[PDB]
Amino acid sequence: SKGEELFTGVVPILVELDGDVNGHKFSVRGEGEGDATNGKLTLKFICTTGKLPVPWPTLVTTLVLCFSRYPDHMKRHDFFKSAMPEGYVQERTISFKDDGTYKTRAEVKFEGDTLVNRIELKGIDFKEDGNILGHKLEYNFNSHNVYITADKQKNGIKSNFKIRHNVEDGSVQLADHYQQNTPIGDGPVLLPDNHYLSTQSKLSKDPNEKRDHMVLLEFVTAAGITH
Repeated sequence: SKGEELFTGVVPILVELDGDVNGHKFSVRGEGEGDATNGKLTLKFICTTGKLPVPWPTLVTTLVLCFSRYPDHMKRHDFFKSAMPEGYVQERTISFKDDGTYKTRAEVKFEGDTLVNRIELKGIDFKEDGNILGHKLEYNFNSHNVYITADKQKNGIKSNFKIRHNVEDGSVQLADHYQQNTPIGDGPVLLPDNHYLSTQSKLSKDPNEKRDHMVLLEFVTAAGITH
């Protein structure tokens, strides 16, 4: 694909989220860089409206899978890069078991030389005592495989998966993701055979930063295709 050539090296990233959870309005802004050659992603996020009303880990999936390393033999199954530079829409429903639901719509696309992920998030039916509004989740993010399938009808891809968030008390908060991606342009895109992305993520803090923030290191690498 032509989009793919855009990802030949380190690409600078902008992320912008406008959120509303149970009425609590907040905004997140993130900056950094991605490298699809090595499947590597480094981002620093700041809650620009003050304290974040939800826990940072819950926003990880929402806050650029075009930066997944697709191995050479899988290059033809890389929807995400193929939709660039005009980009793609990534919509999700995230149901937190026994708790509220995020609904998200994002556009991931190049603006100038910068890959931008611009997100609207609405959160509803959250329990004030729950693990989310109650900030009961550990500051981390498990390794995880997410399965990608083609959606020929929508000319894109879809994915269902469960994210397991560790709770303080040693239990697990499940977050059921239903995901759909569709091209923003009307050019041709790569529709993949079934495969999955292998994710590892490291959450940390900038010791110099006073604002409520997350430093995120991510590796994502496609797999599951025979040869």
